[PDB]
Amino acid sequence: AEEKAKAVPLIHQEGNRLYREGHVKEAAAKYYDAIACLKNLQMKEQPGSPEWIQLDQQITPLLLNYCQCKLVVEEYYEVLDHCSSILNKYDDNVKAYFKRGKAHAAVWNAQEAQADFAKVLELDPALAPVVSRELQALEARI
Amino acid sequence: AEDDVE
Repeated sequence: AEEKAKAVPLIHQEGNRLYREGHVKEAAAKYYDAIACLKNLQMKEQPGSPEWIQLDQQITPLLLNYCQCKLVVEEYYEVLDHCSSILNKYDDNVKAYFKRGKAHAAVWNAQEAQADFAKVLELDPALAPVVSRELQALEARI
Repeated sequence: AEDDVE
């Protein structure tokens, strides 16, 4: 397991390449494998320790990438759960609020979406144009 | 972008 901490950045990079090329399903598989590596390393660490936390933080963007792939393939249940897990630890994560909001909006949880999009707005005001758009689209279906 | 990957 430990020898594969070196593999993670390369897997991460290949997943990104696949994603941007439009191979979203294959990208998700790459992200999943990268996260699995980090989780295996994290299991050897005590929860709440510096090393556990560092790995947890290396997992976050990969897990959000994975969630982004799930949004594209219209699978919302895992996005909601993974974003919620991230946000229950790191409640300032803008990307997690945004993706969870997208997923809430896509499953007709209009109120939970608005709440998440408000948090995006609160934490990164530069995203106001996008949030306004998401909000306008929610209101349109009201 | 918010629909890109990190």
